[PDB]
Amino acid sequence: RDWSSPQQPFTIYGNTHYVGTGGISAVLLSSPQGHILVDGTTEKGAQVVAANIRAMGFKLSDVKYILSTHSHEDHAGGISAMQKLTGATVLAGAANVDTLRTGVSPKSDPQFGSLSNFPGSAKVRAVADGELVKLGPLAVKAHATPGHTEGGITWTWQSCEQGKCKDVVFADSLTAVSADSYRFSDHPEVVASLRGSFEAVEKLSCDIAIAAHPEVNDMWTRQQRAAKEGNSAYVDNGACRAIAAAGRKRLETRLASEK
Ligand SMILES: C[C@@H](O)[C@@H](C(=O)O)[C@H]1C[C@H](SCCNC=N)C(C(=O)O)=N1
Ligand code: NA
Ligand code: NA
Ligand code: NA
Ligand code: NA
Ligand code: NA
Ligand code: NA
Ligand code: NA
Ligand code: NA
Ligand code: NA
Ligand code: NA
Ligand code: NA
Ligand code: NA
Ligand code: NA
Ligand code: NA
Ligand code: NA
Ligand SMILES: [Zn+2]
Ligand SMILES: [Zn+2]
Repeated sequence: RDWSSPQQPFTIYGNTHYVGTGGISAVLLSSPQGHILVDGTTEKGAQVVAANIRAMGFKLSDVKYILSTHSHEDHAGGISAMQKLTGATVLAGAANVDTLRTGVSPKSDPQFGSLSNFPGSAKVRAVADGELVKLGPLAVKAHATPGHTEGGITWTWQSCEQGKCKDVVFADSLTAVSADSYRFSDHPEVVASLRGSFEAVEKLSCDIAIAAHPEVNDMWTRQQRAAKEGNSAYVDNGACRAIAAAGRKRLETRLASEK
């Protein structure tokens, strides 16, 4: 389950399909009027994601938007390639637009000094907190969830099967990780941003959570459960609370370690 590994795609609920790699989530939200892709995975992973979209019966040329959680190689490295293959517009939080364009994270990033660059994308545009992305019948909401990066966005929508609907959340990373030379205790904006983000995420309507790193909400255990239980195995309306709690615990452990 490396970041760039093949992974047979699968439908999670309704028109929400997992098209990511073995290690990094990417989601296609489909419609007859075109599709939205969330994240690109790695540069090498773009070829996996593209093949997976086609394996689900969809055309790349019908992907109209690519939504970015945040601008690190593991989630965004494949966006540039996907953008070329699709012609889509890339949407991101304001403070991550320049990073997506260039593929270089800035000095404000806690991991600056330790990150690998990734390919810059074309057609990158900003969205604001609370903003709706509409495409035909699709409606995806942006929630600012800064901390891991300044422009991190968590994306939400509803998917339905014969009128039975669920609230789906593609949860951005909420993790306090850094270069060796970085002290969170010296950077109050980052700490405040992380804390605000745990609070936002634990309040979301959240039947089905798909974490950027899929194991964060036990995707693979859930998929194994689903073989017998069906797609209810993906449903757990405490998942966003649990992702937020794990974020909080990581930060609190880190601040304690810094004293
Ligand atoms: C560039 C880094 O951000 C990347 C790396 O290993 O290089 C990893 C580290 C953390 S934590 C990874 C697993 N998730 C834990 N909650 C992470 C993320 O939370 O998105 N990505
Ligand atoms: Na694959
Ligand atoms: Na591009
Ligand atoms: Na476009
Ligand atoms: Na973003
Ligand atoms: Na950034
Ligand atoms: Na960044
Ligand atoms: Na651009
Ligand atoms: Na971080
Ligand atoms: Na994470
Ligand atoms: Na520091
Ligand atoms: Na520093
Ligand atoms: Na798992
Ligand atoms: Na079921
Ligand atoms: Na269930
Ligand atoms: Na369940
Ligand atoms: Zn990251
Ligand atoms: Zn990551």
